[PDB]
Amino acid sequence: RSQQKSLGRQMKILGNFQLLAGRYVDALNSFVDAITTLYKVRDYLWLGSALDGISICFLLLSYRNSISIAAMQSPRNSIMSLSAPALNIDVENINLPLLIKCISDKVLYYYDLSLMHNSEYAPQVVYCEFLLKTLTFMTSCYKSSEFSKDVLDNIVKNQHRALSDIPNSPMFPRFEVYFYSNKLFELQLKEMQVEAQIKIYSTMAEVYRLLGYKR
Amino acid sequence: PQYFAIIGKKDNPVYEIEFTNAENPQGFPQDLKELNPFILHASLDIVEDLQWQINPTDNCYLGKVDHFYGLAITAYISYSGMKFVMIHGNSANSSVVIDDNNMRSFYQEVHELYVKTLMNPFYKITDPIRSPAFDSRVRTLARKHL
Amino acid sequence: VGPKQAITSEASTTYYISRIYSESLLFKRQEASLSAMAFLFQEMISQLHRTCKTAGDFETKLSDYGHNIGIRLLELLNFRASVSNYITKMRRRDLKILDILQFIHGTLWSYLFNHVSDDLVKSSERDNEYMIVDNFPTLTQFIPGENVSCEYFVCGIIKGFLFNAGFPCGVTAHRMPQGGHSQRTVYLIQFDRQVLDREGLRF
Repeated sequence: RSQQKSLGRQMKILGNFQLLAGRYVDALNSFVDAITTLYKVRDYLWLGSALDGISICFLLLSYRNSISIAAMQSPRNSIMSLSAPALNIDVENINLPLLIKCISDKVLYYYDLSLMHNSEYAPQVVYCEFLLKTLTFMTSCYKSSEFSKDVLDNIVKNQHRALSDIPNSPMFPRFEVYFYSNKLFELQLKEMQVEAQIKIYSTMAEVYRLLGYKR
Repeated sequence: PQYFAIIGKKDNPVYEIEFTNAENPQGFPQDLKELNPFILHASLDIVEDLQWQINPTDNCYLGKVDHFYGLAITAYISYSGMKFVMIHGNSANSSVVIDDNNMRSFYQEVHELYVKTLMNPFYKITDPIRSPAFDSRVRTLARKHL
Repeated sequence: VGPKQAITSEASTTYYISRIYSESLLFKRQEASLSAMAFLFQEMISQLHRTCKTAGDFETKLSDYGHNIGIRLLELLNFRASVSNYITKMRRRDLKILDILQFIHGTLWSYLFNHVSDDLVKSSERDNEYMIVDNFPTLTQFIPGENVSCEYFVCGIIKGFLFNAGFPCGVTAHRMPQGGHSQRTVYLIQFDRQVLDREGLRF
């Protein structure tokens, strides 16, 4: 299990590092200091996609339960960012769809569909984080919460699919299961930190005011 | 620990009442104020965007509809304008029990008590009911179906 | 359960059957003469020409009676037609406009005047306007209807059949002798744009 832990920590750090260090703002593309990245105008997370693909493969082969949903977070962030915004119709997510076949939530071929599917997959994997009983991000090691990361997980979910139901029904509509699938705060939420509560209630209120559900 | 409401068209409660089982002998102490209009105000929101469509052949009765993080709510929509809401549940357990047909024989059964009071031509719309008899009737009509 | 007071009450562990006044509500039949109700309507219109200034305010001060009892006739006419009270079910509500103006056409006139108004014509040029014609209006047949201000009992009574139904609606009457049936009155009703646009979301 030591090989699984070593590969887990190295793959998570390498996935986040090559994610944030490829195409951070690439509309001027200062090509000097090309050590850590390609950093040209055509450098949009392609090595980050290959590294995240190998990272998700080695994470599924590691077999974690707590840190393993961060691999799905990395692949979902890859297929969101480098296969939506600065995509230029590349969308190289073949091993990402292979990991969707292997772990969870295959069989989708659209924008705002496979992202929702892999978000459900990562939510199910974080539900499968039953009891890690340790410290992984070591900002807090005795008074911390798996609540404090799971609220950030589903608010990433809520901000990244609640806008797709355009207030004006005709444009891009789906069924109003956003409130139905929004009632998921069964957890206690009694003041781990006040600004987490403020941003969670600001977004939870703002989506109801967006969808016209005032009360 | 049961809480009845009849809430009107311009958000006014034309009849709202609580009662308690004596096996609880009180009702929702310190929770009786968040389980009031705000939860019911959002219940008006969900029956507002649930009535006007055909599809989420019994258009009036709707059964259990939503759930805050302590209990769950039920509903009924009449074509008089009014939207009947009963709020039930012992506060210790998460009360699951929706009988769904015998308390369907409450909403169509309390409906006529609203009908005969609406047929009082001195009684207007958008004003509450201080009947001393129709509120004593409904708890005994809830003595049929607890 | 007063507005001033809270929703407070007592426990369920007794049985207070001290009740006074609740009865049946069924379709009774007693069928008074048209002369009696015609005299009732007659002295009502006499009071309204006494107390009111001009045309349009008198038209509103006639249609308010229809708005008083239109809600009342709506809910138990529906509770008798689409449904003591050993109740099977209550059937479907208003789906759209064209079932609820069929519901005036089906069982409002035959609740009131023992027949059916002869047409429920969807208009040619527009869709917010609709038009129902009664052929020989029953409760105003004696009044010489050259002023058409005397049939706004029934424009008031159908507006309060649709204001509960969620369709706010300008409802007018005109009278036009299109047939050998004389003095037939058209109730050209309108709507507002918004529940027409709530119909106009999907139709």
